[PDB]
Amino acid sequence: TTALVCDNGSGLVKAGFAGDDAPRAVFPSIVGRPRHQGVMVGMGQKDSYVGDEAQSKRGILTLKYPIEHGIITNWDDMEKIWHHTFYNELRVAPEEHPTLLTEAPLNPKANREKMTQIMFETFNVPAMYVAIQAVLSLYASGRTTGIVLDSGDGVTHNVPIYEGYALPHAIMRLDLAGRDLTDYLMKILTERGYSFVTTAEREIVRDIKEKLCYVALDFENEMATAASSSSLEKSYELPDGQVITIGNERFRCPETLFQPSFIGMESAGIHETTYNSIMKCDIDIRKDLYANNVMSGGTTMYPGIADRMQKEITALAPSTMKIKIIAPPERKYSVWIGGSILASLSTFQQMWITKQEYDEAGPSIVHRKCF
Amino acid sequence: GRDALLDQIRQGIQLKSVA
Ligand SMILES: Nc1ncnc2c1ncn2[C@@H]1O[C@H](COP(=O)(O)OP(=O)(O)OP(=O)(O)O)[C@@H](O)[C@H]1O
Ligand SMILES: [Ca+2]
Repeated sequence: TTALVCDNGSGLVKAGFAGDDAPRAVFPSIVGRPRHQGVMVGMGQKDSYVGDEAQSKRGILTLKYPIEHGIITNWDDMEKIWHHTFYNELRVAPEEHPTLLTEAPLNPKANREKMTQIMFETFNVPAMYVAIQAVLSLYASGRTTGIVLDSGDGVTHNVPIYEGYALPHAIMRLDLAGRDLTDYLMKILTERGYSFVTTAEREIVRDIKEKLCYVALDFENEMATAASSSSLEKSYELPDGQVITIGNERFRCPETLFQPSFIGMESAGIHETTYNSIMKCDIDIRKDLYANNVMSGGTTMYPGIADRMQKEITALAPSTMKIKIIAPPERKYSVWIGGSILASLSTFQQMWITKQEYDEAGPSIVHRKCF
Repeated sequence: GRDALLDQIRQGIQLKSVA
């Protein structure tokens, strides 16, 4: 009699059952289809492939990402993910499970409804709900107020929240996040001499990045110290016993989030885009925000990012102000945890949207229940 | 009665481990 929590990432689907401390399954938000007919012959009647199964079978397929920058765009492929999730990952029957979904901030009225529809009419769930990807992250930390920095693989959002609601007027977006960073990491490594071309080396620069990257406190210091003495080097071993060595590339890659000018973005540095937001707010509350800055998303995992956010949001804000950056160790599966939590609540049951409620009011119901 | 929903999110819950 338990519920389902599915967290859509434009890079990873993170799903599990409500009440548990971590998604049971996590996989690639992709959809691979044969590049031509000759690939369908032996298919054995199946249409597409999904997640990891769509990885290893790359050459024969054409991969597509149903989520772009956080917003779902290739629907019929989002329907194929959701399916695979329910049946193949969780091994459960949608039809008999309440389901908490996540919408990115500024989720379009239509996208919210379209999604609703599909869940009840295509998957016939017993009841389901939709939560803003950000708010959950905050909830997951036990806060009903704060300004969350959701940074995943596709998008970077700055979110202010008072007494539950987000303030869509103060939402700050940044089309710079993971993919981008991984990718720069390459540019800067290639410039270094290495050669990351194949799709395989790409997944190598991500692993590399993932494990030897951080965020310098005083950049030009670590920068100057990085090229004067080899003290800050590290080395990485590829699959065939071959070793590479990452120099200042270590902090030059994540430096982008604070300096979009690197990859060529007239957009403001996250530190700023964060200040810029706490400022778009009612004077008497920011106070609480400035102090409750909470981070989530795979790309805010870079070590020393909190110790760097301090450094910055601090220097931009008032001399008397009190700032406190909340960076949870499992800040990656933050979003998902929230939904879990949310769904396992008593005061929450009365809030779901039930199959029977959806039938007299239609899907335009999303706007009256999910606040 | 949503206020008690935060009264809770604040107080907390106890998620079952796994693996
Ligand atoms: N320790 C780490 N350091 C830096 N980046 C990391 C780390 N662990 C994971 N990442 C990166 O985080 C990204 C995935 O983040 P996340 O899981 O938040 O994405 P998502 O939900 O798919 O994206 P979106 O927010 O667009 O929906 C990937 O690019 C991944 O390589
Ligand atoms: Ca996300």
